[PDB]
Amino acid sequence: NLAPLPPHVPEHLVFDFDMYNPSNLSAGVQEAWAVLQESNVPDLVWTRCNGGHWIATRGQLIREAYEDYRHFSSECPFIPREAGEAYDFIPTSMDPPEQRQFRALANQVVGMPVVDKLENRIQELACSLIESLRPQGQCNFTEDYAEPFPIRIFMLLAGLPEEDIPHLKYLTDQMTRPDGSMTFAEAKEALYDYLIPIIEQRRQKPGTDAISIVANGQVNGRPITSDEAKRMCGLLLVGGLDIVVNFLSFSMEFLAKSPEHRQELIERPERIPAACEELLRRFSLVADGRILTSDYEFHGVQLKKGDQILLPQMLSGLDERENACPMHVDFSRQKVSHTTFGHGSHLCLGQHLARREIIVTLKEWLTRIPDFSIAPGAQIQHKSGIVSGVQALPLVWDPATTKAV
Ligand code: HEM
Ligand SMILES: CC1(C)[C@@H]2CC[C@@]1(C)C(=O)C2
Repeated sequence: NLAPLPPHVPEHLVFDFDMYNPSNLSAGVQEAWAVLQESNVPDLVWTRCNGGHWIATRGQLIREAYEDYRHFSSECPFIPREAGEAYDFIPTSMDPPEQRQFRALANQVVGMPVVDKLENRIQELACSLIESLRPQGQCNFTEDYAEPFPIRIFMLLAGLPEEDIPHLKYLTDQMTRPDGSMTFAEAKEALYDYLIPIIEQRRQKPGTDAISIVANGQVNGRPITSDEAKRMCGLLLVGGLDIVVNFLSFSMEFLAKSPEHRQELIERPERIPAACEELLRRFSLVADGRILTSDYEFHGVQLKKGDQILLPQMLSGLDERENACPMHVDFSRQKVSHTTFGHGSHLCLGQHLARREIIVTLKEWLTRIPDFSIAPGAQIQHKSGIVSGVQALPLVWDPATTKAV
């Protein structure tokens, strides 16, 4: 389904890439997206898919546009437009300066200090989950660990019942990887319907959970409104329940496939933090965009007000000009360049939490289960969207080779 080419788009800049169902998805989602970095593809293209929009394919352009909120606004960050228009999450839907006050509050609930106090619990959860799988000699990593681990830590942070996980997991998936089961606006509304009563209570009888902190916070020297709290909590939920889960699967899929890379970390664990950075670069999984606030000539290309441009955070680190042999995983890369956590004023506020969750997983897993592989005959399926993911990851190992720690 391709939309009619607009009057201002030169035919030679057209490249019909569908971010929700790329071509060589069989080669892996990152590989599927990297086709935009081929020699026969211009730096900036227009795709007639998903309503029609631009795509910046180079790290230089992606970074540039993310710094220029004057022309590239985040008020409409999702494609298709219907989604971007319904998008009202705080603080992402706001451009500076207004966005700044909310970023501070959000940092109070997911910032480093909060993660720090949670360290022992994150560790215990990783160790507990892994140890219970170890004897089995097999597991579907996505649902046996990738999902329960990060999701349980966040439900803990936000003080929400584990009984609500299934519902929230479903809603957040609808927002990042539309199943067609419901529109973004519809999934967002359901999410807000769930959140409103909770924010009301937390405001009356406030606990110590992140929702209670956001709900009774102060911004710009005045109290945050119920509406603002709701819009901020919704983003925190989507960010905390959907991203790390999928990133862990991409990483484990690779490690299950590369024994040499597993050994490297098993022998030199001090190299894990560095390994984390390289994996975050190689298996970057986010891609959203901005909307043109006015007609603008970007690198010789005429952009029109209202035009939407996809600025894939995932593509920057895969760009050959940013990192040599971008597709090769090298834990000793001295210069790991990437925009996996964003760029500009909207830099990810949950970086510390994500890194710790990834680092703790790698360390505790390779400690008890150093040797494992993908169940033979398994075909790992990837999914593309605002946040790309892995359907399932059937793993196997010989229990005689594991160590109870
Ligand atoms: C590996 C996991 C993660 C990745 C790759 C990631 C990536 C991103 C990216 C690329 C953005 C920028 C979006 C834009 O500029 O339009 C972002 C924003 C944000 N992320 Fe993360 N994120 C991750 C995990 C999390 C987690 C764990 C949370 C915590 C709940 C979170 C909370 C946020 C928030 C609140 C923002 C908004 C910041 C702002 O608009 O000023 N993220 N993230
Ligand atoms: C693009 C994102 C990854 C970022 C955090 C969650 C997300 C889906 C948003 O709506 C902002």
